[PDB]
Amino acid sequence: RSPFIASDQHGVVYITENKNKTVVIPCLGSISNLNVSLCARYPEKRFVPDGNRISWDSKKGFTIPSYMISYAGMVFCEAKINSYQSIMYIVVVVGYRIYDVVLSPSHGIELSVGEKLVLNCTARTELNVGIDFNWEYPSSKHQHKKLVNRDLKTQSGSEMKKFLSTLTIDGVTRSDQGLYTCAASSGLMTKKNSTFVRVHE
Amino acid sequence: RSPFIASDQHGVVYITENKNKTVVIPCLGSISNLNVSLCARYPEKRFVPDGNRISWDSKKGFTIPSYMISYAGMVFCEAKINSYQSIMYIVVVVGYRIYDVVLSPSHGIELSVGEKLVLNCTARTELNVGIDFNWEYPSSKHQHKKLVNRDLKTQSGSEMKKFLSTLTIDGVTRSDQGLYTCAASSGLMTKKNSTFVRVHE
Amino acid sequence: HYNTEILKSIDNEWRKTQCMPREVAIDVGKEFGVATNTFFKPPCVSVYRCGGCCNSEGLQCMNTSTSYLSKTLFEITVPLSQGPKPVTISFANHTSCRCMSKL
Amino acid sequence: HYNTEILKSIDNEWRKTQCMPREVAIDVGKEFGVATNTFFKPPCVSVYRCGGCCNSEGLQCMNTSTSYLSKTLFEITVPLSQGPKPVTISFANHTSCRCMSKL
Ligand SMILES: *[C@H]1O[C@H](CO)[C@@H](O)[C@H](O)[C@H]1NC(C)=O
Ligand SMILES: *[C@H]1O[C@H](CO)[C@@H](O)[C@H](O)[C@H]1NC(C)=O
Ligand SMILES: [Hg+2]
Ligand SMILES: [Hg+2]
Repeated sequence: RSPFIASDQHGVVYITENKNKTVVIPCLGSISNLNVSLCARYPEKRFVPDGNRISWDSKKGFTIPSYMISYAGMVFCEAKINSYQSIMYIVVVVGYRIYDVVLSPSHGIELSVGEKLVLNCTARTELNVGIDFNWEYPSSKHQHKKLVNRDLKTQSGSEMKKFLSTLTIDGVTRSDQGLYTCAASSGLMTKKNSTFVRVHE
Repeated sequence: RSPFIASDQHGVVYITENKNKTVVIPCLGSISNLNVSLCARYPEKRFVPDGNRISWDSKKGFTIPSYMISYAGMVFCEAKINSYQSIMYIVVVVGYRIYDVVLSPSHGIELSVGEKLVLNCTARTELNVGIDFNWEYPSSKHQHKKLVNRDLKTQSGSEMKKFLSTLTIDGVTRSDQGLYTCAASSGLMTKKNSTFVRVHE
Repeated sequence: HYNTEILKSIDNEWRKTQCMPREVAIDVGKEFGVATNTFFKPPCVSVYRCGGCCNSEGLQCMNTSTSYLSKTLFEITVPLSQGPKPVTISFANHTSCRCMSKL
Repeated sequence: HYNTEILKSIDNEWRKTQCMPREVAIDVGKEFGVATNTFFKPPCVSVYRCGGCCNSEGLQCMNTSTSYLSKTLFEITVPLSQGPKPVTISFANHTSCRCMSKL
């Protein structure tokens, strides 16, 4: 039916951090002698090969410096003989950096049996980042545990995102005494931080 | 030209606090035998006499319980023989109540020459209220005085408006020692409050 | 007279600013208030919410009837192990508004 | 297939939610940020401001060109000694928007 041949009816494109700064849309063509452009939206923008930098190879698909399509919700290559087009590829801009993981309180947690423990883990990251938290604590034997994950607003407008995970134990016991390690995970990158919670009479 | 005869090309209507709860739009007519209705907007609402309560007298104009037109931006009466209308009357809903006028600090202001004096006057009022502040202080002889009036947000959503006036003298002197009286004025109603500012070495 | 010029514009102003349903963008992950590790593509949905101004403080713009709408969005989660998954979310759509008393 | 049904709606969603000029009501006495004793009739004005969503955080919806508009409103002051007085105020009107980098 179509010159373009690429699994699903829609594909995915990820703008990870440069270089190359160039992203590849796999618009693999059935023919070689085709004048292909890259259509991005919204708003509508058309991008035309300027060898060498922007280019379409019939074996590699379209290649564009990713800053030009980062704004976009979705892209697709368009070839015309007299107008065919590829499948829609969703643009996902993906951050990965975590600046710092900080616990609160940071140091010297002294508690007595029955007291409330409240750990605040906070991860600060670059933009286009989401985080999954994974905690590690002495009593993986479940006893009155509670975990709440929140979005705090950096803005400010700074250039960052700030995330909060909050551990809670209502009646600490001596089994719960030990190392508490909160892990923050963004894309692939992962940063850990820990404090010692001491429990005695 | 027109059956309606009423100064300017637009009139004003004030919804002050009830009773009667009824407001009068002076749609004085040239004739008696006219079927007049009250058009209010926005949105469009038409109101028709239901004697006795809603009524139009050729000598008094239109009379409506003011809750029915309180929502409105503007009103006008409309009479038809085969459609004439009156002039536009702007609807102004007007509050008057001040709940309390409180100063901060409230009591025992002790200062030494050179110190900064900061008086915070706060008026809390019902809705549809605006306030003008007028202060009274020992040194009407002008010396480094500053007055800033602000809107603080009751909401909350309560059922009120909260207003702040802030007096400031940078280098208090012994002439400035005395009674400070902040007056809050809303429509006609006016409430005053005072504190004594003491200045010594 | 020139007074008609001012009157024309001011009546028009009241009309355009009244309490009525208005097309707005809604941040999805904020209404649903999802998560630290959850992204939506698209980030928003076009839906009608009540806006405008009431002439008397003590009346605020509120909807009097609401439809609901199921829109389909691709949900992305991190760490990305998938896979944008087509999920549906049900968004409120206001069909009528009125300046109703506050309390 | 049914995938076209989902695709159709989602492209349409991106289109309706893009960074573009949008008619909004502006509280006058808040932009001008007037006073404790100053009321405006009408309370608002209809003007176009940039709204919508950017697909990448780090781009926000900002206007790239602005017209200004003089509207006439009756200003009321208290204690009412007048007299609604016809005053004019100059409001910004956005004519183009773009998702531009934050810093
Ligand atoms: C960017 O890096 C890729 C590595 O796969 C390489 O093939 C490409 O030629 C590079 N671009 C330039 C301009 O060297
Ligand atoms: C409301 O009070 C006015 C006083 O001017 C009076 O003329 C009118 O009749 C009153 N309404 C009723 C229902 O008594
Ligand atoms: Hg295109
Ligand atoms: Hg009417």
